Amino acid sequence: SMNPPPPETSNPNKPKRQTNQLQYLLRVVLKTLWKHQFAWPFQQPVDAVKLNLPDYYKIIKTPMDMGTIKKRLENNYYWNAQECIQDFNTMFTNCYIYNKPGDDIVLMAEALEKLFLQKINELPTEE
Ligand SMILES: COc1ccc(S(=O)(=O)N2CCCCC2)cc1NC(=O)c1[nH]c(C)c2c1CCCCC2=O
Repeated sequence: SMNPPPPETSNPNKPKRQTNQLQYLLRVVLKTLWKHQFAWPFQQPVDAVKLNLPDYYKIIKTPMDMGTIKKRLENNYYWNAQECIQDFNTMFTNCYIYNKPGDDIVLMAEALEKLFLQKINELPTEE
């Protein structure tokens, strides 16, 4: 019935780098989704205690949210752009696992995912 700890946003043992693709993911992809009309349900981990959703973390074992992704990018947690893209896709996948067609949260996820795909399809080349 408790929330899990949020996903780690730094691993002090991992090497760190900046790349044009990671810059794109933070400054173009995440930033565009973050200011979207439908961003607010996805800006932080699902708080299953405050929202009284005790089955959420019984169903969702790989939680992910844009707040975690944003912190991961700002902390240089990701070495490969693919790692971050996987996290965005996990976030959307979780929403479709837990919810149903026609749900408000699903219509919001679909709109955000459409925008995510438009931006990720312009990911710059590997410098
Ligand atoms: C009724 O839902 C809410 C009511 C109020 C607020 S809040 O922004 O006022 N605030 C959030 C931070 C803590 C204080 C309250 C947010 C929500 N929900 C969500 O954020 C959310 N986000 C997701 C991904 C999902 C959900 C819930 C629907 C099913 C599971 C799911 O998939």
